[PDB]
Amino acid sequence: GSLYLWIDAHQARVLIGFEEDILIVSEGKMAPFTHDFRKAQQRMPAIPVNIHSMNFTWQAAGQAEYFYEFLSLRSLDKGIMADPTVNVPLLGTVPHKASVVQVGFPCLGKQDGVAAFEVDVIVMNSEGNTILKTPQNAIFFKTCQQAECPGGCRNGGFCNERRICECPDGFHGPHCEKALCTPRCMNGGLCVTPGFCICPPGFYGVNCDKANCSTTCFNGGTCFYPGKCICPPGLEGEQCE
Amino acid sequence: GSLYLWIDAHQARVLIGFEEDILIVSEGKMAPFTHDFRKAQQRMPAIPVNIHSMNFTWQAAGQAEYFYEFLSLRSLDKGIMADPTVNVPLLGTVPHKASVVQVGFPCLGKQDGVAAFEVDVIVMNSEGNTILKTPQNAIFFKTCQQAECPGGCRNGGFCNERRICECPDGFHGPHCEKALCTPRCMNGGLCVTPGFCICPPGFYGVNCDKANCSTTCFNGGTCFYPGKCICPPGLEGEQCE
Amino acid sequence: GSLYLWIDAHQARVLIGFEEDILIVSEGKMAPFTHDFRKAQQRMPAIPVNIHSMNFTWQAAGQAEYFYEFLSLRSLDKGIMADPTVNVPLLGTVPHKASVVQVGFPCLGKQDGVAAFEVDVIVMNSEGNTILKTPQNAIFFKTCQQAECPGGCRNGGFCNERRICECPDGFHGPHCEKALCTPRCMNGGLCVTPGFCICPPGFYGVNCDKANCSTTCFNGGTCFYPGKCICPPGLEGEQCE
Ligand SMILES: O=S(=O)(O)OC[C@H]1O[C@@](COS(=O)(=O)O)(O[C@H]2O[C@H](COS(=O)(=O)O)[C@@H](OS(=O)(=O)O)[C@H](OS(=O)(=O)O)[C@H]2OS(=O)(=O)O)[C@@H](OS(=O)(=O)O)[C@@H]1OS(=O)(=O)O
Ligand SMILES: O=S(=O)(O)OC[C@H]1O[C@@](COS(=O)(=O)O)(O[C@H]2O[C@H](COS(=O)(=O)O)[C@@H](OS(=O)(=O)O)[C@H](OS(=O)(=O)O)[C@H]2OS(=O)(=O)O)[C@@H](OS(=O)(=O)O)[C@@H]1OS(=O)(=O)O
Ligand SMILES: O=S(=O)(O)OC[C@H]1O[C@@](COS(=O)(=O)O)(O[C@H]2O[C@H](COS(=O)(=O)O)[C@@H](OS(=O)(=O)O)[C@H](OS(=O)(=O)O)[C@H]2OS(=O)(=O)O)[C@@H](OS(=O)(=O)O)[C@@H]1OS(=O)(=O)O
Ligand SMILES: CCCCCCCCCCCCCCCC(=O)OC[C@H](COP(=O)([O-])OCC[N+](C)(C)C)OC(=O)CCCCCCCCCCCCCCC
Ligand SMILES: CCCCCCCCCCCCCCCC(=O)OC[C@H](COP(=O)([O-])OCC[N+](C)(C)C)OC(=O)CCCCCCCCCCCCCCC
Ligand SMILES: CCCCCCCCCCCCCCCC(=O)OC[C@H](COP(=O)([O-])OCC[N+](C)(C)C)OC(=O)CCCCCCCCCCCCCCC
Ligand SMILES: *[C@@H]1O[C@H](CO)[C@@H](O)[C@H](O)[C@H]1NC(C)=O
Ligand SMILES: *[C@@H]1O[C@H](CO)[C@@H](O)[C@H](O)[C@H]1NC(C)=O
Ligand SMILES: *[C@@H]1O[C@H](CO)[C@@H](O)[C@H](O)[C@H]1NC(C)=O
Ligand SMILES: *[C@@H]1O[C@H](CO)[C@@H](O)[C@H](O)[C@H]1NC(C)=O
Ligand SMILES: *[C@@H]1O[C@H](CO)[C@@H](O)[C@H](O)[C@H]1NC(C)=O
Ligand SMILES: *[C@@H]1O[C@H](CO)[C@@H](O)[C@H](O)[C@H]1NC(C)=O
Ligand SMILES: *[C@@H]1O[C@@H](C)[C@@H](O)[C@@H](O)[C@@H]1O
Ligand SMILES: *[C@@H]1O[C@@H](C)[C@@H](O)[C@@H](O)[C@@H]1O
Ligand SMILES: *[C@@H]1O[C@@H](C)[C@@H](O)[C@@H](O)[C@@H]1O
Repeated sequence: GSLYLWIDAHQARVLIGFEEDILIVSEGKMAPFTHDFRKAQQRMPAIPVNIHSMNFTWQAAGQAEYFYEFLSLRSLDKGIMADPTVNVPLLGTVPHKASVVQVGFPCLGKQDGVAAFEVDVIVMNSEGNTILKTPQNAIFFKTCQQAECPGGCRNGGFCNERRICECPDGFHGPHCEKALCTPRCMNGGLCVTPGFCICPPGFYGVNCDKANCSTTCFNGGTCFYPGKCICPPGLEGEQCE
Repeated sequence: GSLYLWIDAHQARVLIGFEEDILIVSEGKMAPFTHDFRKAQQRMPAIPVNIHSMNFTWQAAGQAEYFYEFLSLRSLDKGIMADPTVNVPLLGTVPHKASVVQVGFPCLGKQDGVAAFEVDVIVMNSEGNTILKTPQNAIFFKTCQQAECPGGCRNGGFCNERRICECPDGFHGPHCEKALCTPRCMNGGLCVTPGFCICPPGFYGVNCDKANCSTTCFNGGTCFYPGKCICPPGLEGEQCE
Repeated sequence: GSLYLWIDAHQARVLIGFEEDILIVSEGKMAPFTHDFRKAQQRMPAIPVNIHSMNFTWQAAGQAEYFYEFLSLRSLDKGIMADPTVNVPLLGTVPHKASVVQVGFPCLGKQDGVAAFEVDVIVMNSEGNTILKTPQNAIFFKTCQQAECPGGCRNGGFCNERRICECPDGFHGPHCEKALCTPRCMNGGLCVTPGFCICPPGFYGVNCDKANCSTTCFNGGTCFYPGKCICPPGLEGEQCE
């Protein structure tokens, strides 16, 4: 094994208070506290009102390729909290360089109270086998407080106690209406001052949605990178044969 | 070679002032200033009163496994400074992910003056051979100033100039008596708000001391991880045969 | 591929404003915005007066060795801006550990206006073949404002709006005349309080210029590390035969 998934010391100081790396996956295996995942589910409280998003660092150190897939990112209480977001594309290859994953919990602000959610993700080997996964029906909670802003915050903005909208990347102003780029960049894209979006590897366009493949995937295969492709059971190889 | 041991730029700014990575081990070999280790021992002053602990970053980049062992962490002047500590278990495998090692120098506060210490550590290959090591009888110094606190600081706490105890992880209050978890977490464990300890890989329990092994080590062999085990000279393999 | 060249999130916040990793090279291939390098050259403005230097992070994750060579670092407008600098030696091996490259743009302060420059660099494989390179005649710009200091700043120091010289590493005072070490450390060396320079791997001396080689390179070969050596076309191997 070579997979490492953890929380950085800087993020750790906001959530727990202790400035240290919180290891989740080490050498391709889950941390000792994750074995009894359910006993760990109790020892985890609802995400506080102050914590809006969470930074999860990951990397495949070895020469071995590892693929990830976010199966379900559903909010069970849609009236309070909107479906949780990721600054990474749902399906893709895990980087060999230490990279941060921004897991955003969007509270609507219209209703007060604690809202539940699902975060289902699978990690697979080059052969296409699930090694590390989210144990069946994982439910995590997030506390959302009611906050009213004059006019209302647009494009995933949350109203602060000082009645000022907290605008997200590529947006600014009082209601977050003044945008730099015309379409907002997706899959982890970035808008420069002139405009447009700096597209992540595997995507191109204006919003970074169009994806090219050097090798087309056969027999109901999903392409994510022109290097490697996921194959259904019974079919093996590059083009799934 | 693939071993890299260095000091991070953020730590470097506190000790030297210059914000840059201080490389010690590069590509499995010691840095040019370490060759004449003794000439480097002069150019190193006593650890200042303000610097309480030091952060040492390390990682095995290649597919090759590397094992470390802290042989001796003794304080030669026990009346001034207590034996230096490490937030890592004495024996173990060096991570493939960039990880920080907190080397704490505990000044008792009862006596004023400079105290000497020993930091002996060995780095070994998969075969079990010492490649990188601390050259024979390494003596480093730490300046400790006398500071008196009303009542006295407990559980490795040092009294500040403002007469307030500097409580360590898992402890708080005026004398550091108010603890979250009942036993303090060891080997790099972390206590959550409810309690208990988030155990590091290779340990389990309440204080993270109990260690399990999938393969038992024969002929006087010490187990640290169920994957690999250290074997004495003459015996080679997984179970030491 | 295994090469990764990017800009760190902390540096990104100063230049663009968005705190996120700006990927340039991913898995040995250039980022989607770099393909039409010229269209990317327009979307890049002149380096602002406030930004004096830029931090570029890089690393070769795989067991594969990668060599870099800074071919040209020329300032086309020598009257305004002096030739751009790098805290890394021109020719060398790319680290397997995440390391920062300080690209300094030295404005002379004598003249006001925007100055152009060239940054040519090549990345090669173990066989000695250029894989990733700077596309032909790359011209980037830097805005330099006129600032006068009483006496004048020495050893690459730039005068601030408060008329105080911004002294570089190993220098301090009003005109940056008071130096710690007598010769200034080169190739990424560091001067301690007593003096001298902590030499980077592959260099030794007082200024870190003298380089040793365990294997001498034949038929017009340039040595950088005693492990690997660059060979001209027609000759292949360790000693270039
Ligand atoms: O002096 S000011 O109070 O007016 O602030 C001037 C600086 O505002 C910037 C960036 O401020 S920063 O975000 O805190 O660094 O421009 C940004 O803010 C202005 C509005 O100023 S205000 O104080 O926030 O209202 C925005 O103009 S507008 O959208 O309100 O009309 C800028 O949007 S735009 O770039 O002009 O499209 C906004 O830029 S950004 O969206 O935040 O990127 C700086 O201008 S900047 O450096 O071009 O970004 C100003 O610094 S400056 O030295 O005066 O230019
Ligand atoms: O408003 S206060 O001055 O009273 O400070 C309130 C916040 O104190 C916290 C954390 O403060 S922090 O460490 O600086 O962020 O609780 C922590 O401090 C209190 C005592 O407050 S005091 O000002 O430091 O004396 C401790 O209570 S006690 O130990 O003194 O009785 C907390 O211990 S305990 O969690 O209550 O067991 C101590 O928590 S911790 O040991 O530092 O983890 C915040 O409470 S917290 O967020 O639950 O940690 C308070 O913020 S809050 O919004 O008012 O709750
Ligand atoms: O109390 S003071 O205002 O005098 O500042 C005292 C501290 O100055 C240091 C470091 O200051 S720091 O850089 O901000 O941390 O020494 C450094 O500054 C002094 C001059 O003080 S002044 O206020 O900047 O003028 C320099 O002396 S001199 O060069 O002007 O004669 C030091 O150079 S030298 O080390 O004495 O050669 C300069 O050190 S450095 O070049 O910046 O490394 C601290 O001394 S230090 O800790 O040895 O570096 C002083 O803190 S202390 O607790 O008073 O010693
Ligand atoms: C990368 C995408 C997948 C992963 C994406 C799916 C998961 C997405 C949701 C994860 C976030 C929800 C977990 C809990 C977050 C949290 O806030 O932790 C609870 C406490 C918080 O601390 P507190 O009780 O609020 O107190 C703070 C103030 N004091 C008193 C401490 C000073 O903090 C703690 O004590 C423990 C925090 C450390 C544990 C966090 C990790 C838990 C999530 C495990 C997910 C891994 C499983 C999936 C991967 C196989
Ligand atoms: C990871 C466990 C092992 C390793 C654990 C064993 C070692 C544990 C003790 C290490 C710490 C003791 C070394 C020195 C620490 C120190 O404070 O450095 C002295 C100077 C400090 O600077 P100063 O003289 O106080 O001045 C500061 C203010 N100015 C004026 C600069 C602005 O700073 C410097 O100029 C040089 C600092 C950089 C050198 C630090 C590394 C030295 C330790 C080498 C250990 C490696 C060998 C063992 C591994 C093979
Ligand atoms: C490592 C040595 C080689 C590499 C060394 C050779 C290159 C050396 C020069 C590189 C630096 C020059 C590039 C541009 C630097 C820069 O300032 O970016 C322009 C804008 C700046 O933003 P701004 O327009 O000033 O606005 C800031 C305030 N706002 C309004 C945003 C809130 O920022 C941006 O919008 C885009 C910034 C991100 C792009 C930077 C990378 C461009 C350089 C590519 C070089 C790679 C090619 C060579 C390697 C194959
Ligand atoms: C650096 O050391 C400080 C204590 O001096 C510690 O709080 C901090 O978390 C350490 N940095 C890292 C990355 O662990
Ligand atoms: C596909 O896109 C990648 C960048 O993501 C590019 O390097 C490659 O050349 C493209 N292939 C084709 C056929 O366009
Ligand atoms: C980033 O650049 C600044 C100078 O602008 C430098 O002081 C800092 O140390 C650099 N960051 C790193 C990690 O080197
Ligand atoms: C030993 O502990 C590890 C976690 O450190 C666990 O994954 C493994 O299954 C355990 N083996 C046995 C036999 O309990
Ligand atoms: C950590 O999360 C914050 C938002 O809460 C984000 O701004 C920051 O850039 C993240 N850190 C990294 C390295 O991405
Ligand atoms: C060459 O220098 C390296 C350090 O850069 C050193 O380890 C090696 O032993 C030296 N070889 C000779 C012959 O001096
Ligand atoms: C991607 O995964 C493959 C297996 C098929 O289910 C496709 O329909 C899907 O888009
Ligand atoms: C671990 O190392 C082995 C070689 C033996 O010395 C054991 O007794 C020790 O605990
Ligand atoms: C290093 O590169 C080799 C190929 C020759 O051009 C030498 O002269 C140079 O210094």
